[PDB]
Amino acid sequence: ILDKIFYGVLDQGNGWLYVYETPNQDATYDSALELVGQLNKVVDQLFEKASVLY
Amino acid sequence: SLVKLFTTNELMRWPIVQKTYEPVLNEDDLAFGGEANKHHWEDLQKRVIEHNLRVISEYYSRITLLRLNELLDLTESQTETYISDLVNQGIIYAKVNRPAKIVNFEKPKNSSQLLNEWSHNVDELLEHIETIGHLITKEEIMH
Amino acid sequence: DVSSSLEARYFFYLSKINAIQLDYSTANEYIIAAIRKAPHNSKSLGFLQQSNKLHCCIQLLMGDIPELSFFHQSNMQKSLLPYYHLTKAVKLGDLKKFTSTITKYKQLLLKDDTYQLCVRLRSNVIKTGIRIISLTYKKISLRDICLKLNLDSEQTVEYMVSRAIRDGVIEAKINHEDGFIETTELLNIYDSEDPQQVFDERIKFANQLHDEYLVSMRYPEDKKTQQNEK
Amino acid sequence: IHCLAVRNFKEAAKLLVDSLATFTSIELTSYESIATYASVTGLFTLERTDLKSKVIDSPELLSLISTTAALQSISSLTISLYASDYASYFPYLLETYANVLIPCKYLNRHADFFVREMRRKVYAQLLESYKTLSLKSMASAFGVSVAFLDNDLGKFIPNKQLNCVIDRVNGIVETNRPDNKNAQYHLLVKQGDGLLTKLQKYGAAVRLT
Amino acid sequence: LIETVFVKNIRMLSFEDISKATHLPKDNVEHLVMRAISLGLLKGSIDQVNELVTISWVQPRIISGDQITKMKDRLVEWNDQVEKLGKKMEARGQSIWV
Amino acid sequence: DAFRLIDTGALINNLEPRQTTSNTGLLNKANIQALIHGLNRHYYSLNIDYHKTAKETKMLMNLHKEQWQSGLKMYDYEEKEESNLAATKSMVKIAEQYSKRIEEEKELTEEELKTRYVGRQDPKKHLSETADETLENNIVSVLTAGVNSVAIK
Amino acid sequence: MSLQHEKVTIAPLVLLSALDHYERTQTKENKRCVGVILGDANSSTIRVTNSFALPFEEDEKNSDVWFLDHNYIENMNEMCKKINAKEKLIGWYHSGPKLRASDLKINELFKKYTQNNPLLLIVDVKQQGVGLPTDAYVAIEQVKDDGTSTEKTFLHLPCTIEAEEAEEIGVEHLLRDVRDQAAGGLSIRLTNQLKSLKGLQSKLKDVVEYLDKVINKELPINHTILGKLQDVFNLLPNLGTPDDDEIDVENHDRINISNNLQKALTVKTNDELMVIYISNLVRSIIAFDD
Repeated sequence: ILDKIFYGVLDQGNGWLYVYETPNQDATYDSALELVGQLNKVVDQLFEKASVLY
Repeated sequence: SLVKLFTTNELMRWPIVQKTYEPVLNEDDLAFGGEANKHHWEDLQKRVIEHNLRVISEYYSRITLLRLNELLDLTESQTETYISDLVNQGIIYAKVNRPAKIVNFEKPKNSSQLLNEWSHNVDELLEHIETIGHLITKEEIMH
Repeated sequence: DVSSSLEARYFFYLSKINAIQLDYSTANEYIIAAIRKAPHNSKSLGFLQQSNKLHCCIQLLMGDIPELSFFHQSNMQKSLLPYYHLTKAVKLGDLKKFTSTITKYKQLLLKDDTYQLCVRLRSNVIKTGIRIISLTYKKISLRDICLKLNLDSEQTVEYMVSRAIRDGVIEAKINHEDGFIETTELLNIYDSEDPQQVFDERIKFANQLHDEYLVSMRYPEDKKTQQNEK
Repeated sequence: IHCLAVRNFKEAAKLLVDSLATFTSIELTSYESIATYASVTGLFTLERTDLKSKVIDSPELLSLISTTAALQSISSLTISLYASDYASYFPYLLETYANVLIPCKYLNRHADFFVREMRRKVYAQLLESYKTLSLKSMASAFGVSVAFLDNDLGKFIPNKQLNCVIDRVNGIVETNRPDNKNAQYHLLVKQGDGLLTKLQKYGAAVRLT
Repeated sequence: LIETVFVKNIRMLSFEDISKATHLPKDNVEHLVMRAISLGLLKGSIDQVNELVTISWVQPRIISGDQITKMKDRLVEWNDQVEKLGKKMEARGQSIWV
Repeated sequence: DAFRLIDTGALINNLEPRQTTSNTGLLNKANIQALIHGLNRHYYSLNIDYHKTAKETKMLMNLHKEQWQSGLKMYDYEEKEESNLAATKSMVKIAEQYSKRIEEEKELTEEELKTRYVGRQDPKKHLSETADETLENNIVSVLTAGVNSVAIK
Repeated sequence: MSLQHEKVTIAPLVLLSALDHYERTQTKENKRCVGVILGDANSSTIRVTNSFALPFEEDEKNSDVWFLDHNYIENMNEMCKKINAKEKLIGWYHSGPKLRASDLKINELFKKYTQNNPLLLIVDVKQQGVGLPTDAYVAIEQVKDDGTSTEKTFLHLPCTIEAEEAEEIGVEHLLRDVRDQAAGGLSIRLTNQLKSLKGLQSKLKDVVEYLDKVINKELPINHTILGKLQDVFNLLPNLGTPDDDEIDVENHDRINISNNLQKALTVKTNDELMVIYISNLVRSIIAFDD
């Protein structure tokens, strides 16, 4: 399970084994993470241009 | 009538079938009679028990493991082993729960699949009403 | 037409009055406004110290607990020394640490007339202490809280939580026939409708910065193009 | 060794694995010291999957085998984490403090930091693969007692940096770590709150002057 | 069985509701549903563990004065949902219809 | 185009100016060199205008029925996810091209900056373009969605 | 005679050709112009390219008496091939305003010409409708399950367009409107949404009074409409399903991309804020010097 090579969780509160094949994550939503990162990149250099004005 | 049982999905259990074809086809050869071909009568009961599972997969999305034992006329131990073999062949997918509250026949749907169905349903309503609307006018004229 | 010093001052004043009225959420927004207008200079140094004193105080009043980094990145450490001892105290849950801080530095706090605001923090140790214990154990006996925070009977501790969840600080509820406290958080709010509400707000926040961009961009442009310099 | 002296161990880790492939014995401390530092940092940054592939795609580390007291202790500790048996982990956690962090010039500043961070990491991996644990089975797992464990946990869970809760009535450890899309949302909003903030200040500032 | 699902707004019946109406044991109530779908009179999926039958198809059947009115009502109700919304949207974004 | 031959005697007499009486100026050719050889020495062309009715304008315009089925139909979301996916990957690349330009941008003459520190193909404008064209795609998706929730429900 | 029929696609030329033909015969003022209609047929979608007028007289006291020049048509078809040798007879247009019960007798005569069941294409000459201002019908003879004999009756086929490269560009060439009934910008599609919502409202209302009229205006039980009405109810949405919950989780997703795309715009506009200010900074010096 640490390998994440089938999926599933090991349950010792009852002593069962859950096996899953369920959808997990979201690709479209994943790429949003980089896009905020890219917008945060651009403004650092914007603000170097804006300290020539103050 | 022998092939009809299996070319449709129907409610059947092995002792309705057993009763009918024993006095008939033990007097015929090949797949019956003998002491080696009643291990093939053994094999038929497995297939009937398997066929019940195929029907129940299609119709029931979830049924209780307990009820299911009644249908197949088997104990809870035996009912499980047969679900496995049918998943092994790759005809349906299922997941059994060992402490007996559900066995689920389905392979759970991807998120995108769910959403596809709900869009299709809406589109079809719009098509019908559209055509109906043009046909009301006709009905005033034909009356 | 106001200068940006005037605007810095205006927001800082609000934060004072609001904090006194037991608004800690509006006070927090405005004190950050006041600081970002102000320069970094030693010209502005004393304006910033009083502002930072109030800024730490608001966060302990909420249950938010300032950063340790914030004192270390500034060279404002020695001025802010009494709020640094309060920060560590509320976080850990230690009343004994807290009581030491307010006796050690009483005189300084009372000079800035922020001592009044500081005594309300004896409450937030206790309430922050119960939120840490509800995080750490899903279900937890009443007696175990009494040992940890150095409080009285379990009946007393029951009363603290009943009041504390009226604001929603603990976000648990008490079973008095089952004898534990069971918290209500088990996240997965992305399966609820909550993010919908959130994204809307950020979008409108962006729209507002667009508008301010429009009026301001052209008004000084307009003065120059009219003015003869040809 | 400079990243090692500061708290940037993501950078140090990349450098100190490269020092195995090429070392230079002019003006620079011993090959056994450079091997020890690589192990220390590798455990810090990398969890099982990444860590196992690092010391299996590192043949140079292996030829050196443990030939000094500092090197044992860290090298044995490596095995126990990525093998998913932390039975030996807890006694070895002491030994590595004793024989690596205190004697070294570049880890004595981090002596206390290291043991704080690592105590989280080892527990997390067990909690990841287990939807539920018993405090007793988990206590046996490390080689610790039940009550001792709760204390260490009671530090990590409020900063909410380990994501677990402990039923002390039932005795079980539930794991409320989201392994779904809720996790991705928890990343995103704190970045976007900051995005909003960064533009509010830079924009407002240029209009005024 | 086909009649009940059709006339209700909802497309699910408890098995307890089937038990009363066809006057059958709970064993045969489940079998009645199976048989109906095999016949292709109703389509859907069966929960034995929420004890629902959830329908997605009804086979077209007779029209009668009775049934004519039952479908009419459902359209008025759904007409109200459409009508009042379009007014919400008209009042909103008034400046932009170009 | 439509043409009309000019009489034999007239071309010789140079009654080309005669042909430019009763217009106010709308001349514009769509060809020369084959067109212009016949035009001087044989014929004088006429302009063509087009005539319609207001009924025809609707017929010409409607090549769809999706003007009362466009608030109850739309695309499936799998394609929208393809388009939105592609859009974000692109905006990251364009943001790098745009950061590179604004390393400077204080040296006189916009055009020279765009060559040297690549700002060619205007990545500034390019990023804006992708933001506008995807921002409109989503507003449609919503307008079909909300019409369905409230009309039906 | 083929029964091969599903749809009717209509050249824009037909609609317009029939509009003028009506007024140039001068059978108007509740007097019909009926002409032949030309195109491809023997395929599911009936493809209508062209139309011509036919000499026609309409007794207006009795629409069941008319004049049709049968000879002429044979003459005309020879000329249709010159134009295009895929034009053959496929029906006759009616000039609206809608279907009539005198149309079946006219349809009869048009069976000596067509290799497909004569089309009735109602070209509305007033331009009413919420789609294309055409209805299409075809006459089909079918038994009725109610207990009465075999009738010939007009079943509707949908109206649609498709067009040749030459025709489609000509359409735009003539036209000059930017069109609020097709897509375009954001505002243009906002007009389409409001209309579509109101289009459902207008049409659903029509079904309410049609069910009532069968039992309170004594229209007959028409099984063909009501079977489709029942399949609307089977495919109709529900509530409280995990299907309907997945919709909410997808609302979150797409709006977040829009949220970030909006925020992305704002970065860009704040740089133009800053560039103009660099333009302002230069203009200060020039002002001092003069």
